[PDB]
Amino acid sequence: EGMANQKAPQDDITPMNVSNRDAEAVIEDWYASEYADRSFQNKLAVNA
Amino acid sequence: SLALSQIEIQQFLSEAHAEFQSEGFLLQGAVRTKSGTKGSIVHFPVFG
Repeated sequence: EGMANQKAPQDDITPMNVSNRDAEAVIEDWYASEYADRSFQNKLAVNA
Repeated sequence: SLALSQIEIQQFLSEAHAEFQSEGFLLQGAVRTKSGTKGSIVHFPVFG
């Protein structure tokens, strides 16, 4: 945010400093995995 | 010249000998075989 201030006439302007910052989103990797052994293919009625 | 024996070649065969062993499946036809079964346990019904 900025802000307005007052000054004496003919005096140098004094800015009200506007802050800056950088919001950094760090990218991450996630894995969801499973195994389906072939020995269960003929022993299951479902498709694992 | 007899010096041709210095560049004699040797032949390596592609048909390999297997050390004497059973080929398996000897008892197929001696028992009651059922192909294409499913599941972890197979039930054989019996009538009196």
